[PDB]
Amino acid sequence: GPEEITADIPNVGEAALSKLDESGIVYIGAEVTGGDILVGKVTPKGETQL
Amino acid sequence: GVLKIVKVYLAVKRRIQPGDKMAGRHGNKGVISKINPIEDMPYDENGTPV
Amino acid sequence: AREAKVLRMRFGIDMNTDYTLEEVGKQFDVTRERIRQIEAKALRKLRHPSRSEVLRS
Amino acid sequence: GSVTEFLKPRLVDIEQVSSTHAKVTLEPLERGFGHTLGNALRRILLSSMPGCAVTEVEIDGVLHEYSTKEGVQEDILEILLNLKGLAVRVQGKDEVILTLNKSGIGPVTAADITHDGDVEIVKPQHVICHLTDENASISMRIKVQRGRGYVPASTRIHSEEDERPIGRLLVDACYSPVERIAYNVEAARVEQRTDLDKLVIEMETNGTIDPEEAIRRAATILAEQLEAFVDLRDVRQPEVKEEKPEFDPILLRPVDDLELTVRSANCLKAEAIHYIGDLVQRTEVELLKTPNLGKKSLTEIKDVLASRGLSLGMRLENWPPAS
Amino acid sequence: TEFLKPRLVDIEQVSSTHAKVTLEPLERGFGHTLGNALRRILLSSMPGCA
Repeated sequence: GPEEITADIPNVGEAALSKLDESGIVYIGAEVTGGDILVGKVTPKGETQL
Repeated sequence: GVLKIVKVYLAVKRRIQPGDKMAGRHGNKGVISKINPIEDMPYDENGTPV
Repeated sequence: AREAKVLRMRFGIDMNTDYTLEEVGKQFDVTRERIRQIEAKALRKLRHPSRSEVLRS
Repeated sequence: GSVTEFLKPRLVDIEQVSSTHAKVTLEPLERGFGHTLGNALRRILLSSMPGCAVTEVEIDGVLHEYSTKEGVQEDILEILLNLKGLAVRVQGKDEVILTLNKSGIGPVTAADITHDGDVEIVKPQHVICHLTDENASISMRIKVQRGRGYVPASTRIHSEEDERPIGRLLVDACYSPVERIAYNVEAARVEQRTDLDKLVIEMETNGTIDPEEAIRRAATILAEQLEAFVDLRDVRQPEVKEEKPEFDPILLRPVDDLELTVRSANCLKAEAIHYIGDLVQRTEVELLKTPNLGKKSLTEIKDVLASRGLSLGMRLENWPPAS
Repeated sequence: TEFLKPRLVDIEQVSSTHAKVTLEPLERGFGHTLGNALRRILLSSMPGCA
C-alpha cells in the first residue's frame, strides 16, 4: 500500500496536535526540539503475527 | 520515486560552545576551552576586562 | 490455576497452538460464557501493576 | 570574648558623574582590607547583581523571529536585539507588560512605549524601530522580569507556558546592571592616623540601579555567604529515597493527559478533579450529578480511561502517599 | 530570587595543625572570592604572638 502523510499517527499523545496542524505538518513559526515531529507520515504493513 | 514530499526548513542559532575551532588571520588556530565568567579575567586600571 | 491456564491457553502463550472458548470450555466442563467470564476477570486483575503498563508504549 | 583591634568602613562621597557612571569611595579603611574587599565586591557586583531584562515579546503579524514587516526598515531579529538593551526599572513587581503602539513615518524609541506608572525608563531615546511609510503601524506587548545572571531562552526549552502561542518570541536576558567594575586602593588622607587607605571603586552601570542599594546588596551577599563560615557542623544529606511504588505511576498524572473534550475538561476542573487518581475512583453515580455532563461527556471519559488500560470508579484507599 | 547556601560540608584533620575543608554548594566565583578573602585574612589579619 501507499504511505500517507497524516496526523492520525498511532501511539501519539497531545504532543502531536501541539506542534502539528489538522493535517500533520508543524505550523510555520513553531519552536521544536530534539524528538518532536515535523511531518506526520504512516507506512502500511499488516501481518506481523504478533 | 512516488507521491508527495515535504521539506521543512528549520533554523537554529548556536553559541560558542566549548570546543569550536576558532582562528585568527595569521595561521592563528585555536580551540575554546571552558567559558569563564567576566568576574575572574585579567583587567587593568579601569573596569575593562579582556 | 483456573485463571492462569485460562489466560495462557486462550491467547496461546507458552504452549504454541492457542485454543478457543470451546476447546477450553470442554476441558473445564463449563462451556463458553463461563470461561469468558474468568478470562475477563484476569484482565480485571491487571489494572494496577505497572510492569506490563510501561512495557506497552 | 575579648580580643583584636580592627576598624570599620563607611561610605563617603558617592560622586554621580552621570546616570550610568558612578564612584563609591570607602575611606575608613586599613591597608590589607582595602585591597581584599576590592575583589570580593568587584566580583559580586560584576555578577551577583539584580536588575531587569526583557524575556518575551509578542508582535502582531509576526510568528517567528526571522520574519519582517512592511514599513519596517529593520528586520524582526534586529528589533529583538534592540529590546535587549532596554534600561528598565520596575517599582515593586516581578513581571510587567509594557505595550508599544506607534504609527507613521519616523523612528520608534522607548518613548512610544505606554508610559506605565510603575516602569521607570532610563533612556526613552533608545532605538527599537524605524517605520518608513506613513501607512505603517506596529504594536508589541513587551515583557520585563526581575532576576540575576544571564540565563537565555536556550535555558528554558519548554519549562514555561505549556501552550505558549506562535507569536511569542523568546529573547535572551542580560540581567546584571553592572557593565564594568574597577577600583584603586590609594593612600587616604584620613585626618587621624597615618597608615590607612581609601578603597575607591570606579563604577559603570546602566542607570537602572543606584550605587546605594548596589554596594549594600553586594556586601550583603558576602555577609550571608560568610554566614556559613562561622560554625562547621558538616551537615550531611539523609538521601535514601524510597524505591517502591505502591501504585501505578500513571495515577500521578493530571487529567489533561486524558486528551478529552473541553466541556469534559472544564467539568473535571470544576468538580475538583485534578489528577486521574480521583477520576479513576469516581463512580458514574457521581458523574451524572455533575453540572453540564451528559451522555456524550460520560462516554468520552470511559473511552479515554479504558483505552489507557484503566477503568472508571475503581477503589484504592491509598491516596496519596507519602512524602 | 536571591541565592543558595552551602550544605554539604566536610572537614578532615590530617593532624592538629594540617587540615582540609571542602564546601560544595557555591555559585560562580564565590569559591574563589571567599578563597582570596579568607586567604588574605589568614596570612596577615590574624592575631597571634611571635
